[PDB]
Amino acid sequence: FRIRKCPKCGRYTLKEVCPVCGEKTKVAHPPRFSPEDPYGEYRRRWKREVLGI
Amino acid sequence: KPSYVKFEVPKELAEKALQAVEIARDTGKIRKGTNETTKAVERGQAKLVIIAEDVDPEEIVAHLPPLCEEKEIPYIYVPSKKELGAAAGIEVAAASVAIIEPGKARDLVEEIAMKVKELMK
Amino acid sequence: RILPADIKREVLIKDENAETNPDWGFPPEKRPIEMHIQFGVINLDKPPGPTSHEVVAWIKKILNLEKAGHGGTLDPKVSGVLPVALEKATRVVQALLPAGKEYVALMHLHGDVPEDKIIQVMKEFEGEIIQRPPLRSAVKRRLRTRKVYYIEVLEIEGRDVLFRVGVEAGTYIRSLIHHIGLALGVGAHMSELRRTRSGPFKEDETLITLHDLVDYYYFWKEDGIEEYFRKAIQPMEKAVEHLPKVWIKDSAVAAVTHGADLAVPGIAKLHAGIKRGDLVAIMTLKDELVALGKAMMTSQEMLEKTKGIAVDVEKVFMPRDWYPKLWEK
RNA sequence: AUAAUUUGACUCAA
RNA sequence: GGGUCCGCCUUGAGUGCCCGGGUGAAGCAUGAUCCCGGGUAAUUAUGGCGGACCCACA
Ligand SMILES: [Mg+2]
Ligand SMILES: [Mg+2]
Ligand SMILES: [Mg+2]
Ligand SMILES: [Mg+2]
Ligand SMILES: [Mg+2]
Ligand SMILES: [Zn+2]
Repeated sequence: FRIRKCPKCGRYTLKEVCPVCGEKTKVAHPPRFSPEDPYGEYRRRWKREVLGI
Repeated sequence: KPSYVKFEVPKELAEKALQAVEIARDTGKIRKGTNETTKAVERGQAKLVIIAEDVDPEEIVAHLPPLCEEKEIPYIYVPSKKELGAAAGIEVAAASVAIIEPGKARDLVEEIAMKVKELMK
Repeated sequence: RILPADIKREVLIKDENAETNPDWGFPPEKRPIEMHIQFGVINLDKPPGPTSHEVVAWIKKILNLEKAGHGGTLDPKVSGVLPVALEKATRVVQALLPAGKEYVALMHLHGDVPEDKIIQVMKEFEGEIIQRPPLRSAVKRRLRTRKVYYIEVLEIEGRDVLFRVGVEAGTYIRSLIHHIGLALGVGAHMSELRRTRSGPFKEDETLITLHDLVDYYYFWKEDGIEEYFRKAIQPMEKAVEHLPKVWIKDSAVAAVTHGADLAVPGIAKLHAGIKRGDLVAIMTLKDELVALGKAMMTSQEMLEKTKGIAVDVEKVFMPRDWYPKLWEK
C-alpha cells in the first residue's frame, strides 16, 4: 500500500515524513482481520499491558 | 519505539542477531515472514525469534512477544525490517524471522539467548 | 471542500416553555450497555480484503447479533469509514445510504503529464458528471447523473496522483478516475482507495478497526470492563446528525411511537429551511431519536401554524414504553 | 413477490 | 377503516473474491504458487399473508 496518514495532524500523503507537521507517517489501511482470530489471546495480552488493564 | 518492543537492544547485540540469521540461512535452517515465524514458535521449533522494530501496523508482530514467552522461546529486536529481510536472504523486508537450526551460529544464538534473558528481567 | 452534511441550520423556537421530564426516556448517556448495543451504530474502519457484506456478517457472528446493516458498500480492496447499524438501529442506514461521501484515492497515470495540467483538468470534473454503473454493480446499469462536490489534489509523485474527493452517493470513483485519464489523454487507473467520510461519520476517535472492536468486546465480555466497548459503539442518534430535526414535547412522544403522525401543537423546536417532502428526524428534548418522517410543511409553516400535520411519521425507532401515554380522546 | 437503492458480484438446477 | 412495530413471500449447486489450515516464492515474506475447508449484508417503495400495539392536533 502507498497511501499513508500522519498520526499527528491527519494529513494524507505518500511520504514517510508528513509535509505539514514533520511527523513520521503510518500506512492508512487497517491490518487483515479474521473472525477465526487465532492469535487474539496474545494480541489482547499485549493490548491490556498497553492500555493498563 | 512501538509498544510491542518490550526492551532496549544495544547496537552490538542487534548486529549479532542479524549475523546469526545470515549464518543460519547459509549453514542451518530459518523461517522468514511472520506467519512462518509464528508457526515455528507454536510448533516449538524456534531457537530464537528476531523481530523488526519498524513494523507498521504493530498488529502484524504484536502477538509474537507474548507467544514466545508462553512457549519459552527467546526473542530479540533489530532496528530494520528491510535489513532483516536481507539477512534472511530475500529481496523484500521481513517483519520477523525464526532460527530453527542455528548451524554455525550455534554459539552466537546461545550468547544472544543469554543476553536477552538478563534484558527480560 | 465541504459536503451538504457540513452545512448548519438555525434552530427556530416554537415553544419556549416546553421542558422535558428527566424520569422518562433513555438518552444515550443513560442507556445500559445492552440497550446501547440494541440502538447502536459502529463507525468501522473496514480492512482491505473482505466485501462490506462479509464484514457485517463477521460483526453479527462475533458480537452475537441477529441484525446489522451498513451505510454503503465499500469494495473488497477498499478500506475506511463503514457505518454499521446494529439490531434495532439497523433501519437508520436509510439516512446513510443516500448521504454524501468523501474518499482519498491514488490514481496511476499511464503516461507522463505535467503537474499543473493534472491539477487543471481534475478541477474540470467538479460538478455534475454522467455515469453508468459498471458490469460489476448492485444497481441498475442505466445512465445517471452524479455530483462531484470537490476534488483536491494532495500530492503528485510522477505518474501517481493522490487526491481527496467529495461525491454524491453511488458515484463510481474507478469510473471517475478512468475519465480523468481520458481527459488527460494518457489514460489512468485507480490503484488505491479509502473512504474518509460517510454522511455524519468520519475519521475521528470513534473510528474503530475490527481488531479493536472485538478486543473491546472481550474486555467487556470476559474482563468485565464496559468502558472500551461502550465507546466502540455510537448511539443511533449519531447516524441522524446530518438531518434536519424537529424537537417534540414529552406529551407527543408516546403518541408518535404508537403510530400517530406529528401535529403542529407537539413541536417545541425545529431547524430552519425544512421544505415539504424533506426527510426529518423527530427528536425528544433529550435528543433521543424518536422517528424518521417526511415533512408535510415548511419550517415557517410549522412555526406559524397552530394546527395540522407537520410531519408524516414513517420509521419509529423509540420503543413504545420509554415515555408514558399522555394523549387524550 | 415486484421494482429500486448502496462504489462488488455472476451463472445454473428444481 | 387507518397508522406504527415484528415475521414471511424458495432452496440447492457452482464461479468470483476473501478468510482459516497446509505449503513458503518483476509484483512479492505486511505472503507468490497450489491443495483442503469455510464464509459472503441490508435498506426503501408497493402488494399479499400471519402476528403485536395504538387511533393519539400533545
Ligand atoms: Mg491463504
Ligand atoms: Mg484444483
Ligand atoms: Mg477453494
Ligand atoms: Mg396485517
Ligand atoms: Mg398468538
Ligand atoms: Zn502531520
